[PDB]
Amino acid sequence: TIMQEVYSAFLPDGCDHLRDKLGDHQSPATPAFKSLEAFFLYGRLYEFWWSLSTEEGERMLSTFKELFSEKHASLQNSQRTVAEVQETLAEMIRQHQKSSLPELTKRLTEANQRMAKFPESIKAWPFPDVLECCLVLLLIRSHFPGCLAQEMQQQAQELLQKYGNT
Amino acid sequence: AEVQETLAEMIRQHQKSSLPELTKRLTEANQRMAKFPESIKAWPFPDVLECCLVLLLIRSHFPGCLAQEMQQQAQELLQKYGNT
Repeated sequence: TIMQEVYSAFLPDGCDHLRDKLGDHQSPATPAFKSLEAFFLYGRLYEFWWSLSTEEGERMLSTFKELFSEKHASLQNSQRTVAEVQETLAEMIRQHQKSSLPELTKRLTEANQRMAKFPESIKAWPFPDVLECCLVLLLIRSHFPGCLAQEMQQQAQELLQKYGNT
Repeated sequence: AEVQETLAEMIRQHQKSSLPELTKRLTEANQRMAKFPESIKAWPFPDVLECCLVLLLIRSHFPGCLAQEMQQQAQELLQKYGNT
């Protein structure tokens, strides 16, 4: 409600006004703007869920398709796995003080390689939680029987079942 | 030490009231200790497995370094002894 307030106050309309002038392949600072717009979309998505708990249907739901960013959820997945492995090793050191490794190292060597494969644009500029957004989209779709969200629901399902499975 | 604690707990449970492999473990551990010279036994040393764990933790913070063969040595030492 402060993330929402900033958008509602300093940019009441869409962010596309800031895209044509500079972000339309005019400056190398166009990726960061996307993140801002993405964050905006994220907030709007949550607002729609807050409305559910019809008028803004397929017309508005088609704007969130850019937010999924399959190439961007892998980064969050890798960071989460790396953080959980670091926590596991810290707990191992704590248990050694008070007193699975091969696959753990394979996971690390795949996650670090995947992170290195991404360019600096993805790593440097933030983004909202993609899997949480997919979960909220699925929750909203569950409240609309028979809509099926066309291929958007399929994309959300495959992104949610490919990365971050627990 | 863990086997001695296990036997002490067995005696306590007998007071208030796996052995073949335990004895095999003892007869291998005592033999391994006897095989070492007095230099290793008499003079202390920091916890090697904990040091390997800290090295792995530090390496996890550096992506792509791989520590060359040092990481491999730490991994094999950690997965060969003290596995739990």
